[PDB]
Amino acid sequence: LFKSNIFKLQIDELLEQVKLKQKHVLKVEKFLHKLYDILQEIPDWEEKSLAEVDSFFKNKIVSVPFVDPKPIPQNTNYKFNYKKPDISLIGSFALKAGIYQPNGSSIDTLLTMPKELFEKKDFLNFRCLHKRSVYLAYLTHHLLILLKKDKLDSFLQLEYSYFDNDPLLPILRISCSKDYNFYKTRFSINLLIGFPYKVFEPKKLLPNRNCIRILPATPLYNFSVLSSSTHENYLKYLYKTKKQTESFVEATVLGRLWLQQRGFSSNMSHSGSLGGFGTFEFTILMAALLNGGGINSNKILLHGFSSYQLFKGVIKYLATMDLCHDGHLQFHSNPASKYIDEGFQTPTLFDKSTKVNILTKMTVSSYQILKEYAGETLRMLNNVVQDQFSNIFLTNISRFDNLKYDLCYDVQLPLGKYNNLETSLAATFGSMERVKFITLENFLAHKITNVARYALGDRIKYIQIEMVGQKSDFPITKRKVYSNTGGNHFNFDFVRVKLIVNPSECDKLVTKGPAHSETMSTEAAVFKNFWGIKSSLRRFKDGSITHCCVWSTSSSEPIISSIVNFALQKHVSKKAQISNETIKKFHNFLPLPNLPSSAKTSVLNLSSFFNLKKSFDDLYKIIFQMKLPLSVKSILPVGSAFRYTSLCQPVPFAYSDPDFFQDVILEFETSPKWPDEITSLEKAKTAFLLKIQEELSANSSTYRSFFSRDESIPYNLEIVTLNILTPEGYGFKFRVLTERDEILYLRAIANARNELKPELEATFLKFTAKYLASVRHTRTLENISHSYQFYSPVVRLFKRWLDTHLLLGHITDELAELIAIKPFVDPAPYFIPGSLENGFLKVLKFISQWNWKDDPLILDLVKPEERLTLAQYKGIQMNFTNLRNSDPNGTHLQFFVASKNDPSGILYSSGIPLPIATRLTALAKVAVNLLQTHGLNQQTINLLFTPGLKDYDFVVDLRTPIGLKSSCGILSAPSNFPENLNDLSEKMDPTYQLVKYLNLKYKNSLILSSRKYIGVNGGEKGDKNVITGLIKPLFKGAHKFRVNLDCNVKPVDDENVILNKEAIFHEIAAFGNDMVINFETD
Amino acid sequence: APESVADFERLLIGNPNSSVVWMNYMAFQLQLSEIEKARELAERALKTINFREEAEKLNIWIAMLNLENTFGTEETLEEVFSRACQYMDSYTIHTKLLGIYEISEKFDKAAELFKATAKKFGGEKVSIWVSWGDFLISHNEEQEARTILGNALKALPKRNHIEVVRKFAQLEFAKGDPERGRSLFEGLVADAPKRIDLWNVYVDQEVKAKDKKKVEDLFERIITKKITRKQAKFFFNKWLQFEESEGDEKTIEYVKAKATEYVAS
RNA sequence: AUUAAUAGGGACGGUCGGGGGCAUCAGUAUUCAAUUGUCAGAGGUGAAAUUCUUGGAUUUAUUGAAGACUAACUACUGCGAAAGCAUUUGCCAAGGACGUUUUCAUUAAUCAAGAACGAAAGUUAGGGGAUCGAAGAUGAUCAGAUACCGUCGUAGUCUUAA
Repeated sequence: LFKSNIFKLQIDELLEQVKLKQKHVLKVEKFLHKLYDILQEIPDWEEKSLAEVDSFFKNKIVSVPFVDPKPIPQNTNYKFNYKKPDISLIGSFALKAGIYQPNGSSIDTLLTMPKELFEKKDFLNFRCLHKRSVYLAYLTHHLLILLKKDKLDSFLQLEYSYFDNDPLLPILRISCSKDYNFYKTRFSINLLIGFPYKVFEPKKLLPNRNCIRILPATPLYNFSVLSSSTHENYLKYLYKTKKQTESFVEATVLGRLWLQQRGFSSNMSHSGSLGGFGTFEFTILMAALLNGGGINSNKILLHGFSSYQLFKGVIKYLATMDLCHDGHLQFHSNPASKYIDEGFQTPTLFDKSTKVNILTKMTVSSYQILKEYAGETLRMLNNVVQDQFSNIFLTNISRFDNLKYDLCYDVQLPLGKYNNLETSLAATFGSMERVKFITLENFLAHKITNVARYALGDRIKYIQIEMVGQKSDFPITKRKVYSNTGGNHFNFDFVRVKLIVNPSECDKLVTKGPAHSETMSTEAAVFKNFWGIKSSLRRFKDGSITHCCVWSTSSSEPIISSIVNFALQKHVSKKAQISNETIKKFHNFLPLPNLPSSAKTSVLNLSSFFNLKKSFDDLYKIIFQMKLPLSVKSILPVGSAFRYTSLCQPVPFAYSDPDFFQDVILEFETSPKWPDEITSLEKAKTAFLLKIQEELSANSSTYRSFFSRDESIPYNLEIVTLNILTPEGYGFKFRVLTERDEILYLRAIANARNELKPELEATFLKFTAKYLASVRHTRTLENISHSYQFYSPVVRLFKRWLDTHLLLGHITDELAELIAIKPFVDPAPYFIPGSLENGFLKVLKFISQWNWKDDPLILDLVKPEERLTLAQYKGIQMNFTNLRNSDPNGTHLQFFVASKNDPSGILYSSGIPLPIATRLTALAKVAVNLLQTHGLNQQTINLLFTPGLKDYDFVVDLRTPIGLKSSCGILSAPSNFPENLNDLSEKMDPTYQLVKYLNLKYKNSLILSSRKYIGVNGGEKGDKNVITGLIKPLFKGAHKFRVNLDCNVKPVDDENVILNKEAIFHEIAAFGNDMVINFETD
Repeated sequence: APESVADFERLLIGNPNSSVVWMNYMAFQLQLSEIEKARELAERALKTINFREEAEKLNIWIAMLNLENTFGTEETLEEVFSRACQYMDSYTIHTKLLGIYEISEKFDKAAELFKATAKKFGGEKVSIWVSWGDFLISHNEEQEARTILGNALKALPKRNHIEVVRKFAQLEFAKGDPERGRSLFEGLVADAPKRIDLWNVYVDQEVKAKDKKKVEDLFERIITKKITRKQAKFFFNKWLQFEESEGDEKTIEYVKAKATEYVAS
């Protein structure tokens, strides 16, 4: 009851957001009274032939919008005239479904044609359609004479158009430009002309029957023929269906809200776009759902139900009851709906009384694409925790082609004129091919979608071939939509191929096919022709035999990036060039790992990372069964290489990368004899690792040994990290753990006073995220990436886009990886993340509108259908509202990143300064705004890795002694270590510890941020960096006489002290005197 | 009809013992793709209905199971099963489940539902054995029903032997092997030729297979058995009834001469 | 406010029972099937007969499937309204005895009428079969119904001995 009532308050208020006033409909219907009066004086002329029609209109202003093919005098026997038609109302304003929209809409003022003006043979040879193209220009010829005489044409204009973006019915449009003034309502009047109800035979105008006899089945040509008669009877159904349901219009408004979010409307989809089923068909489906819906005409939706029940059930019927390849929908307007379990390889919504397909407007490419969003939106009505009203319609899903899809390429279609298509394309395009798909915009639209269907197949989730630059408008003094754009004579500039790829098959090299035999089978005939020399005989691993094709792997593009150029080369256009230059340079921003087949390694190739997990498992294999005084029970690494969170891919013998040694947290048996002192705690566990080193030194000469202290724990200086590098070249930093670590931390908090309790708590969080909650996040890090491996391709590069802009020095990699993993578990309203370009652009838009004060981060570590419950996630909401009492603007608690394991929100994002977080969002605001304004290009694509380092009182440019890019395992290498292992650190990043002391001493007056990965972020040499630093706001004013100001300040008077920048610039300069190259002082 | 969230709930104040409203409400709740309000409805109608109404209470467990048959889970339909096995009878919900699994297109679990109910209600009840008999011969497993029918003679006492072995015969005469169904009638009439309760149910079913060669042969030999006058004249009335339906009035003519001469003594 | 029947209901808490409903797990004993070693008998009887038996009857051992019950411990032992009641353990509800300066103050005693639990039992052949009527043959019903709505009619309903 809370899933409906909280939705109903989100439905009733949202319908009030788009509340159309009665003032806007007043002058719009009163202008129709000036339209109905002026049309009532439109007289009928005399009947004339086809030849006399072109004689009267060639010297007149009005011209006939004749569709292809135009009429010819050698085949024209009948006559043509104009008549006084019966105008009526249809659509949204006839069912009271209209609402306020800023972009505007069309008011479907229907004009029914006279029945006596059409012959019995009107349905064939385009006879009645030749009457409608002549009478619509004739009615525009009479009304423009009438509207000029009423002097309204100063702000009113007339032009040509088409109904529902279908070119088979010429129509005129009336609007208002900037008593009868409807320019304040912004409603356009579509002067639609329809034929009389079954004036031709509806049984002869079914889908399987043809009306171009010169036959093959014309499902789309009969769709424009038969549905021209159903404008009155089907509207009479939804007129009475509005009276039987209290929330028919309210749920169709939310149906109009949900369908407009993903690009679905009454625009046609066979012409190379997405659509064909929108507000018109959903209100028709709501009439079929409120009049039955079962397989034996049982009920699917209720009549007395509200908007919360009718909106969710219809789209779930659009998701769970198939209509494309498995079944079909039935309807009857003249008696229940009963779903037919046989499909026709397309969308087919059967009108049994009217014999026309109500789902004929959508093609096979646009039918299944809405169903993947339908099951996504119906699952949002099934969730019992999250609010899903804003996730449906108030979040625009149709903004960018790189957002809702995985990849979109610009394949220019320089096809030229229609008669030159014998040499332009490989296809034979004649009159019989142009019988049902007569418009040339539709003919290559499904052909290239089918040619890509053998190319990709199951490598994507859908197919969308988009016609970019194609409009629907024309002048009434012109013939149709003609253009000289793109060097061609088509109804588009070019075409773009868009698809959402599934990562488990999008980069497969072995293009699978059917089995071989003694004779070439019919299933093997098509695949052999489609590949040719690319098709060869290749056997399986278990002994099976089939015809298959091997592809080429690359580190900049997937396997389908060649096949989108391959399958478009053969059967689409020999001169068309398809290329995806956005995701090509995006993969070049990642680190190129020094391994074999590095340029031949796709983004899905994670074999190099798991091969480093083999050596550490071989390293732990000598550790686990070894006898010590204390036996081992836990041998696990919490490093970034085993969690796929390292910015550098794990290459052997790589000493220069900061993520070289994958961190290890190990545990011994339960022991009360551990000492209860902090210095004695790490003194004892290092002794058990000393004998474990003495077991590794005795009979394990393949692996090396060295010791180092980990100073990442504040106030703990007794800890020791065991560094063991194996014979292959992979090293691990081994640290022990027991039950005394959190014992010494919590006893340090309660015993200490109210003064020093905070810093020993944050240093306890340093012992929590590294020892207590280290393996807990490391278990779910490798686990849930098995549902979307593109998170491991993105979050390694999203930090690489963050490390280039001087952000790595203040935030940990876990909170950076959980930021890019928010569009994986909660990808709404977009699709599943499946590429590095899709993953980075999802993080670019989500971190832009990430207001850290009002909404915190609670991302479920759950695989595809382990998450926190409704009572548990509301407890995570309790951490936000109580912390915002003393930290309301995000100055003391900004990034609340929480999950099921750590609902405190401040695990990896506590102790960080707020001002770097303000630029972390500002670099997410300006980078995403540049994509929609200036477009997406490689000038802007590498610009996100280009920081200007402005707003800086300090900017230090430096250069190190040894360039260490090749030493870190980055192929622009690492083969062996030295004889003594102490000399291996001479090729490390010297600015890592040089900036580590920078934030250490001068924390109270300087804000030190720098790069920790200098090998990839140095350019060519792999040793260059830059540090941006800002002064504090409290030390920007004069501070009085005190001892503990902790600021490197000078004398300004006998009473005040101020931080003089002269010694402040030299203090970081005299430390890094060997690295002293340049320093900017303002 | 009741088609709103407020509509069917108001009828519960007027009709507390009516689970038929919640039987349409669970069809009205789960039709909107949210069966959690439909699983709430079968839970609510259990605590709203009167406990003296057993026709709606056992059907309430049959409603939540049949909803679980298409739209449920693996252990959720079984946790509702053992809840009905404590609040109500065991095998009567399982014989409901055997008919439900007959519609659920799960023949493997229905084979398991026939065997797991055979441990509980196979030894004492002769009812579900013929329910396994009709389900086997409809799937054309005629010897499989004949295999456990001998186990069904080893299942219960001597009173259920004349009851169950008759029940396998008319189940086979309908949809199975009627020659072994008549051999069961040949067995039940050779077991007791003085009990006409097996031969008459044979003579009703043999004249339901419309074989005048088979029926009048069992009619002529039954009059020469241990039968009294009422089983002589009225069994002739079944003979004149069978000879009427066939199409030869010669056998209808001498059937009154065969019975009246036998009474002449 | 006359007392709180060493009347009674009701309430707490410590107990206990082979109590009953459901469930849990454990135990020997039995039958049938798959199958090896081997047979002049095996079973039964006062002596026999009968029964199966180089169709291996019969003994041993193993596995599967199915049905029953808690011997010795174990009894003049408790419990259940009575009938009845025994492995380990639970769920739900019932109960002997217990103590309250706990609560009510007769709410209390026997029961016609009238209703609830419930110990044993359905076999052989003779006649009658008027009535009824399972077995089955049947037209409707609900989505589906071998049930509720209508019919013929078998065994039986009446009696005869074991």
